[PDB]
Amino acid sequence: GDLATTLERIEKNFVITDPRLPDNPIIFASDSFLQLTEYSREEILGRNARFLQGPETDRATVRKIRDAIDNQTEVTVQLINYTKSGKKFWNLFHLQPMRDQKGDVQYFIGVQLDGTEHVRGELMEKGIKEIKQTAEEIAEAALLAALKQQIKEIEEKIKKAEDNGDEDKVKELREKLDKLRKAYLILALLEAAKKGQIEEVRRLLELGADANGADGTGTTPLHLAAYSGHLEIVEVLLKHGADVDASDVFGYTPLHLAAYWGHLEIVEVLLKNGADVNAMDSDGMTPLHLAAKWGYLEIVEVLLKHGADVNAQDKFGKTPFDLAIDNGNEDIAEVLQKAA
Repeated sequence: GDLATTLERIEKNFVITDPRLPDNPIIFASDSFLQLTEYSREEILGRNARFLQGPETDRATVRKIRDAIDNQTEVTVQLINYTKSGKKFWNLFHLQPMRDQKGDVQYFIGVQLDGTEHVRGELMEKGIKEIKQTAEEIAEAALLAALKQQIKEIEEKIKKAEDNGDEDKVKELREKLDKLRKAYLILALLEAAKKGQIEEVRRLLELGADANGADGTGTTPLHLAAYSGHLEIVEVLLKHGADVDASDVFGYTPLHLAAYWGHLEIVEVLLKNGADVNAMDSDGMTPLHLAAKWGYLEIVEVLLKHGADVNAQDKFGKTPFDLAIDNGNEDIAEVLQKAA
């Protein structure tokens, strides 16, 4: 529906199927896939994908696919597949279920790697990372389309109630909505921020998106923007009052991520907005430990302007000076002496 709209922004080879409809038919096919298979939406959608198979198609592999589908697990296979015309091609394809149908499996995602020639080794292991991560992407898009869909429906159930003059049921839904909708803007913001979409971050924050919405891992929009080196987004997120010292699972504040990845300008913004210069991660690494270990001298110099404790230790007793020495960053060690 609206599903079928953003899915076209994803210019990669894949399909989606619904295991809840019988014989698990294709509900979406990408332009890459339709071009490659010499088919059209009309002649494949609502159809089970075994039409790809032929005599040369490895029957054991088909059963590995069957089994993964029935058991709701992922699976990565390479095998021979057939165009409309009967042209054989190598399909290196990843299958993964889309979960959270109330914490469940509602869809299967099948990402094929662009290629008709049998791939091998680390050429192949890269392509597997690619189509694995292409599928992560689609799960994200598909979830949002679903939450968008529920909000449409609840808004219509309000109207129905509003006209029945059912004020007690109008407030019982308006409270479900607000929950579901906050939840949406949180996911839309994390992804807007990942992709550095500065206008969509802006647009969202102004619909009252929670700038402190974490993913599962305590990863906030600020962590993503810091990781990716998106300055204008880091700045706007601080303007809408996002916690500059959000930790994740791992102990990482955005200042840790900016340090690891050498985003100097973003290190500066964070500090100027009151970042805990001396925040430790779960391994007692401070941002100074990280800039020193990985040889980001300018980031070391900026950290020290704003109070970095040069005597701070990690769970191995090492100071930032001790790690510059261990990584042969002689220049950085010399600065951590001139401030020791």
